[PDB]
Amino acid sequence: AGPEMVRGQVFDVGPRYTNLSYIGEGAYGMVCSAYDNVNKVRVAIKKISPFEHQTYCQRTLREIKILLRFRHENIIGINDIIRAPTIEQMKDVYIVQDLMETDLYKLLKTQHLSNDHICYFLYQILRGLKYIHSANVLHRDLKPSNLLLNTTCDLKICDFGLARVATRWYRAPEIMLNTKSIDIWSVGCILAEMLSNRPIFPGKHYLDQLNHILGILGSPSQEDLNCIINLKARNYLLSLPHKNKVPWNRLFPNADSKALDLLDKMLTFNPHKRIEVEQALAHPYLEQYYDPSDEPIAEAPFKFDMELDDLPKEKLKELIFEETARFQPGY
Ligand SMILES: O=c1cc(N2CCc3n[nH]c(-c4ccncc4)c3C2)cc[nH]1
Repeated sequence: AGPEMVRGQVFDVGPRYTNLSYIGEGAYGMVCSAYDNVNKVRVAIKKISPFEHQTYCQRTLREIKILLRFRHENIIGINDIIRAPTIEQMKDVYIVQDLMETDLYKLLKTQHLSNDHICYFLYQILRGLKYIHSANVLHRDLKPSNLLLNTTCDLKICDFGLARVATRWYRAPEIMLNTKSIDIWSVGCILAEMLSNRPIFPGKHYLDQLNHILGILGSPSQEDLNCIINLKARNYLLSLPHKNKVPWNRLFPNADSKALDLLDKMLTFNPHKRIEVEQALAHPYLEQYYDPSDEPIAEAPFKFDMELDDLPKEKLKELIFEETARFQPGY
């Protein structure tokens, strides 16, 4: 027979994983679902080809190391990793993970959410984020397609390729004008998107991203623009005419007033004044779900043993080969 082929990509994951079906592709690689003949369930398999680029090698190693350390209901795990028997033959890495039903991006394209479901999904996002932040880790790329959902509305955060120890539509202003507050801004954008089924700040480019933000928040104050900022971005913001602030209730007239109060606190221009994860979980909007006795935190802060940014890609490939050795049948 041979290895299965999907949308031009070889998925060399047999004999254990068969009956492959395409899910999607993006900067993370290509994801298929497959039948696991050992556990007798369908799983997700992500194929990555990172070895030609130092940056892609860093991302692959960071994701593996973080996801194999983390253990939380609202965070995707890694169940298995497939790669070649020798480092010379290793060109691709297959990360096997729990298969979910859909992601929030696809769900929001076809479904109107009830207030109770928006509240429940926001709670799960924040519960997972509380764990990530408690480990001194930033996700850095929270968006609807990175939030996975199963048939019983369990939510898991995935894609830790850009995660670090503490689409541009979900990027915080401080990222564009230059911490944990960058993830809170992304969560605020996702909340706004759940309230209206449309992105709140759909910029076509960086200047347009700034214009969409100021279009709702209004012109930034002197305090908002006093810190370290890119000179070009500061000059651009100063060259703009005054913009009025749009009240949240005008943008989301049918939303729960408590949801808009929390939205206001997450979508704060100044990161020093933006609400933190624990305070967001304790907000009255989340009162029905908030359960501090059932919101685990990391046992210790996450730490990489080596300076990964400094390592040549050949060294990173050896570390990836070493990290994945434990999954080799038979180790
Ligand atoms: O890193 C990553 C990992 C990703 N996935 C692999 C894990 C997973 N389980 N279920 C799904 C799924 C996604 C969409 N519709 C149905 C199921 C995925 C998607 C995606 C982006 N980035």
